[PDB]
Amino acid sequence: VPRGSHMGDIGQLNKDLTDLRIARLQYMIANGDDTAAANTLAKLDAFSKQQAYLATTFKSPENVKLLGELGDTISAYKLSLNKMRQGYDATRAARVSMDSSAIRADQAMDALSQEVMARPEADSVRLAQYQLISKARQQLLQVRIDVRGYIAENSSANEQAALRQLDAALADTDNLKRQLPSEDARLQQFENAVLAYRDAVRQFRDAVANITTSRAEMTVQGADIVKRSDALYQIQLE
Amino acid sequence: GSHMGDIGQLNKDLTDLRIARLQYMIANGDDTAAANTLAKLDAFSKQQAYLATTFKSPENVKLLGELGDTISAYKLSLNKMRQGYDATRAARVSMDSSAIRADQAMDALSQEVMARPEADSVRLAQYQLISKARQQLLQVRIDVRGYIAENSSANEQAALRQLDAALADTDNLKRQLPSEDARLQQFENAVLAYRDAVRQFRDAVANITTSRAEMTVQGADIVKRSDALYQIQLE
Repeated sequence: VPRGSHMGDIGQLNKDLTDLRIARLQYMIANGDDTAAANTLAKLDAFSKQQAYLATTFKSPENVKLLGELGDTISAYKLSLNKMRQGYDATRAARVSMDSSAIRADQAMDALSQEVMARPEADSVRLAQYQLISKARQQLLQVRIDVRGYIAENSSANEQAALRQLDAALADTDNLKRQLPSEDARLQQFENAVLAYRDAVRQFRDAVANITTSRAEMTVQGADIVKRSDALYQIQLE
Repeated sequence: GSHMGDIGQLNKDLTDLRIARLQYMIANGDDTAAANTLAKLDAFSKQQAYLATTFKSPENVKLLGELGDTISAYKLSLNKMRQGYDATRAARVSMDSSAIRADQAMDALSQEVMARPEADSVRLAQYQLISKARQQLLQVRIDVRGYIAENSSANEQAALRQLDAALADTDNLKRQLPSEDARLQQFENAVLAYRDAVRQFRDAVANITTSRAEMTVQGADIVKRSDALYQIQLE
């Protein structure tokens, strides 16, 4: 109620907003980690609290309505940010799942190779057998490398290359079952693991999509909160 | 109240610069994001210079001078970040080509062994060894890319360790298969070059982080000065 004071209240509102926008970008730079999640939620609530406070203090119909509009956009922001958090949780879960499925696949080919080599036979055929297994192993390590490339850089080109290469590995595994009919049980275990891996890569891809979507929404909500704040500020200054 | 208006533009411009520089890192140092950030910096700097010809008060022109000085430091720290992103980029292109060099060398070597009508038990023992080293390096590539995606000390150190273990096992396999020093030396040389590149990447990541810490601090400094310019005009 001091002269000039509401103008300062809005000054604080604007700083809190800037602090939120910066924190949210920092959160993405931190690859959505929990600590930066916590900081971002904090800045959001600080801004939310200021909006609520001023919603009590500002008297004029035009200002209270603007603060109300700000409140609605803050509500939407919270939801969008929640969606981004869920997306980061999902990318993390997909990565854990990709790692675990990768290990299963490797352990199965470990037993495929052993069982296959340790049965007595001609060394001409056993050298040919090992070329097949070796080819399969190296192929799947290349696939992980493509996927890791995609994890580091989220482009549609990295995505599609990893998916295509994964599909080629699954085609080749079905083909190895034909050339190693004794291990058809061991090979399907390998295949099941690689299929589970593909499922996880797909879940990772879908969650990246959700993170980018929520990002675009907060960007829009930001511009709208900025606009309304500017209007509040102009009423006071003038 | 027009001077108040000028400052508002300055402040709005600062915020736009900070958002821009953060977007640039999220974009992984993209040349396109880099152009946007340089553009936001130019706009802020132009506004500082415009006001330095406009504000007449010694108090204010001095503050604008100080603002300018911090803008000069920001431009240099921003330049250092750009050089760092360029460096991580070159290091990645280098790791890729070195990796392909190493694998091709081993693939030709294995074609060399399979081409020979040596006893198949000898051919096999050789092929298992070669294959195992090829795969060892693929797993290092997987650790390194893990590190490229998440730059943590944990990932860095694990990548370096596993890479030094591949190099140790490579020197050992050179003595185990003296029949090829030549081919194995090609491999080892490419793997050593790969290591050089991973180290270069690590060092550039560090420089990016350092430049970031610097602009973070310059930003806060620009805010104090810009806040003080604003309060003088509140009057």
